[PDB]
Amino acid sequence: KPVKYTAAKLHEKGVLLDIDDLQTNQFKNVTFDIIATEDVGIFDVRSKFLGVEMEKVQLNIQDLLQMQYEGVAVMKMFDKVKVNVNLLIYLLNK
Repeated sequence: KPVKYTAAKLHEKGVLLDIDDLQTNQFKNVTFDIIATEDVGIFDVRSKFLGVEMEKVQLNIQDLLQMQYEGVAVMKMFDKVKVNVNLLIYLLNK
C-alpha cells in the first residue's frame, strides 16, 4: 500500500524545502502518499490537504538521476511544493 509522510516530517528530514502560501505551522495538514506503479522506476506521488487529494505527479527515477548528475539540487515537485532531489531519490528508494 501507499507510504505516507506529512509535509512537517519531510521538512524536518530536509526532503521538503517549502510550500508556497502555507504557513509552516500548517505543514502537518499536508500529506504525501507515495505509491509504486506497475512500471518499476515510476512513482506516483499524491499531495493531500486535510485528507483531500489536491494534486498527483508521476516521477521517473531515470529523470531524477539525470537531474542529480546535472547538479540540479531542488525541484518544484508540485506547483507550490519545493523538494530536494537527492533526498527525494532516497525517500522513493530506501
